[PDB]
Amino acid sequence: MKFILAEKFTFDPLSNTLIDKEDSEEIIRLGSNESRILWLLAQRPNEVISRNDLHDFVWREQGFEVDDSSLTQAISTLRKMLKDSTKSPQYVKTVPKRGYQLIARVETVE
DNA sequence: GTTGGATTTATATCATTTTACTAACTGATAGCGGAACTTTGGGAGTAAAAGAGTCTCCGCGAAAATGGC
Repeated sequence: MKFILAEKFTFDPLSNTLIDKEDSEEIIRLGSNESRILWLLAQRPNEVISRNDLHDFVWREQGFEVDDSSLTQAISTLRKMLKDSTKSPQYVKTVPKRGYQLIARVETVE
């Protein structure tokens, strides 16, 4: 289960690797939390997801107990690693009081 | 012993909801003023001659302060 995002990135959650079409050799390392965040965004391409849903699905599976702002820190790190401008979002959008959005094109190879 | 990622605090910027202050419409209602009309209010007048008041009541006594001589 590997994804293509916005016709530019290749995302591997089983290996938590991010690959660029511009930089195929360069594979960037994303933490578990960011990988699970993007994985749920891909599992629901462009339908609005809820902050409780993300905190649950990410940290209820591993039994971790963290505060709500940890989700905000995870999204901030994902934004800095995706080189996505928060002012003009192209990959991840913040829908206030509803959660987040994956506006980029998502394709499922296999 | 350690150290670095992450899992929280720290500070700032952005978005959403509400407040503060506009205007326009709607609908009425009261108040004031004028014109007309009906009612009220004051005044003048009456040409046989007619030419002196009541007024019932009037079942009180003892003492003192007043004129009048």
